[PDB]
Amino acid sequence: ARVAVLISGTGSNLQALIDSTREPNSSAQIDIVISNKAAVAGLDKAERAGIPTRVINHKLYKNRVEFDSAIDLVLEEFSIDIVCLAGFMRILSGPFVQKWNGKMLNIHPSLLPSFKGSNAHEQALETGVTVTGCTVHFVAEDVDAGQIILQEAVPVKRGDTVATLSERVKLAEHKIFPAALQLVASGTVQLGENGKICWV
Ligand SMILES: Nc1nc(=O)c2c(CCc3ccc(C(=O)N[C@@H](/C=C/C(=O)O)C(=O)O)cc3)c[nH]c2[nH]1
Ligand SMILES: NCC(=O)N[C@@H]1O[C@H](COP(=O)([O-])[O-])[C@@H](O)[C@H]1O
Repeated sequence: ARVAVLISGTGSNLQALIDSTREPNSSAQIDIVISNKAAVAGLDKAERAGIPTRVINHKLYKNRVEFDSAIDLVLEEFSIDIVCLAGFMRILSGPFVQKWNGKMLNIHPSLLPSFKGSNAHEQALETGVTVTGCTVHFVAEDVDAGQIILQEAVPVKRGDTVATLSERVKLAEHKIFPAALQLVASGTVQLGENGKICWV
């Protein structure tokens, strides 16, 4: 399966994805990395790995749909089958999400449906849960509401901050996101026509 990874920031999840695709038994290959921002740390990881990079600055396009089309064009250029959102902070338009429905994955630093949004760790600490985690899910039009593929629970220790908690959760992210990508790219896991998750 041909995979595109969309980034906006650091990209440690990108690196974990890259490493798992170098495995001989991997069903996925990362053929292109796309960042909506220029000169972010993810582009260098992709260039160090030997993966083509393209920058599509959304602050240089008419609106959402137009900018999504510029991404879609690059995905078609590299014949992409699967899209991975690795810290990609742009809400994707209706038609884009619908075209790549059941073919686009995202990592979220909480045990969904708990703590949807931009600051899951902050929410988790404010609420006072002792167990949080991370979720890999198919991207639906509604934010963080797509079908769940994999989840891993991560303990919250007393005195935790966003710095320490995210550090611990990211260790789980680096596990389940490559694992989920493999499940999808191998055809083991797919989006069911009923809407739900289908195994084989
Ligand atoms: N349809 C759809 N569903 C999704 O789940 C999804 C995702 C997954 C995670 C996500 C969800 C919302 C925002 C988000 O709202 N970001 C806002 C602010 C970011 C910033 O200021 O940097 C934004 O829309 O720009 C950023 C990231 C990315 N794009 C998506 N598209
Ligand atoms: N879009 C939802 C969201 O909050 N994404 C979060 O951004 C980080 C990117 O890490 P990385 O840049 O080191 O891969 C990840 O930890 C992920 O949970």
